[PDB]
Amino acid sequence: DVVMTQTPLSLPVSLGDQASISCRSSQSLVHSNGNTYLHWFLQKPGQSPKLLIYKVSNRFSGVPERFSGSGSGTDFTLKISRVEAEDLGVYFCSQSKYVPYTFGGGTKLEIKRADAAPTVSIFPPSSEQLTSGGASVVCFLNNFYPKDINVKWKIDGSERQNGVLNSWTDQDSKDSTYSMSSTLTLTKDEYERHNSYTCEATHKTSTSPIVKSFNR
Amino acid sequence: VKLEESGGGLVQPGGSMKLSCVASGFTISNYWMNWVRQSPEKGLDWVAEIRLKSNNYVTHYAESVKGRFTISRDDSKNSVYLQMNNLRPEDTGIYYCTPIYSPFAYWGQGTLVTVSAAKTTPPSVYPLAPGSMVTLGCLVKGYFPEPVTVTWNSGSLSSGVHTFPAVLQSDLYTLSSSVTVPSSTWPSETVTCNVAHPASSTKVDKKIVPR
Ligand SMILES: CCCCC/C=C\C\C=C/C=C/C=C/[C@@H](SC[C@H](NC(=O)CC[C@H](N)C(=O)O)C(=O)NCC(=O)O)[C@@H](O)CCCC(=O)O
Repeated sequence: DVVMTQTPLSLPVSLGDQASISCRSSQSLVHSNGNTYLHWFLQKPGQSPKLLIYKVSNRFSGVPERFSGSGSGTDFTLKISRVEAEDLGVYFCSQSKYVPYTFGGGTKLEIKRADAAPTVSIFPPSSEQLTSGGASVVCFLNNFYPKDINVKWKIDGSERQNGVLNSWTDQDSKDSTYSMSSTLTLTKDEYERHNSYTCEATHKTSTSPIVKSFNR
Repeated sequence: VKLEESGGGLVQPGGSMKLSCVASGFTISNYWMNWVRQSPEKGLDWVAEIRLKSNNYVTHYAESVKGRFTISRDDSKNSVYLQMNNLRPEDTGIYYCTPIYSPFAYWGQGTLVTVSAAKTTPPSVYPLAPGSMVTLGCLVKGYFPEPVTVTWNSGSLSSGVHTFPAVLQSDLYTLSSSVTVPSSTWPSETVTCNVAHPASSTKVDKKIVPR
């Protein structure tokens, strides 16, 4: 099978700047007929992949001129000029000269924006969950930038690592921020063995972590 | 102009499932039709192709699905199909159909195929109320399979909402959603999260009340 390799794996780019994505194929994608069967797809978060450029450089319908493709043989480049917020997502190269058709692993375009501190909210288990025997403590960490963040759960001053389920969003198309949900799930018994619950967020926007807590 | 996939769902390993892909606003009879699947672990994975009546309906398959999957077309119904037999857990993923070398080379919204022995389980829906802006939430726990749909005030409340990607630990999914509104909005006005889990025929409304 033809291997498709993309670099870089992720690409932060400021609004209005140009982005360049590289795709390398293990075999030449030039057919006997003269066409080069290399294509670029974009998959925005929550969406299906969409065709951007077919046969190296041809824009598919509805694709603006700020998107352009180039290259030959086994080396190709997608250039996004004047990057817009709405251009975030994962860019895939693909070949259709040989069966099986194969895809690159994707390159994620991240839009640089001003740093933003996470808005942090913590929630005790609902009465309803408690009745059923479960006890989840939920912490939302919303609209932050850059994406890297670290969340620590503390119970009575002690860090708990087990029972934690975290979910991270993709970058938001509208404001270029990120959000995160952290749930510490205990049983009703374990939760009632303790009173003090703390969600602790480490992010570049603050030298000391953001701390949200409650006492049971 | 659109492509619409259907036929997916939860199916036990060794099982069988038939996907449909129906086109609107154009005729598929003129274009090579492809199935492609997506998973977090493998990314985009080409599955099968069927060419034209004029190509003698020649087909091609990925090696991983040969002998098990069958791609077919019915131009008279403007549709392509994927019959899948002896399904494996690794066949799990979102399945798309697309015309290639075509003005109408769109992928549609896809159909989710879940191949697992795990049983269908309804979600528990728990309201998240606080102990200038106020953040409220809804915890949707212990369901299977995907998907669920979560909205707030039947979708009227869209700004300031974060619905997080479902997380699968073992055989149960957990999802949460948060909504942030001005302190003057709640609890003076109603804020209710609506959760739908078609697979278990579940619809739940949780009004967020103080305390
Ligand atoms: C499932 C995974 C598969 C991976 C991807 C596979 C295939 C590529 C996918 C889609 C191709 C879509 C092509 C659409 C062509 S119509 C099809 C196009 N025909 C042409 O003549 C190409 C255009 C010409 N080379 C040019 O750009 O000047 C073509 O590709 N012909 C076949 C050939 O040249 O060999 C036009 O309708 C574009 C419309 C442009 C517009 O409206 O502005």
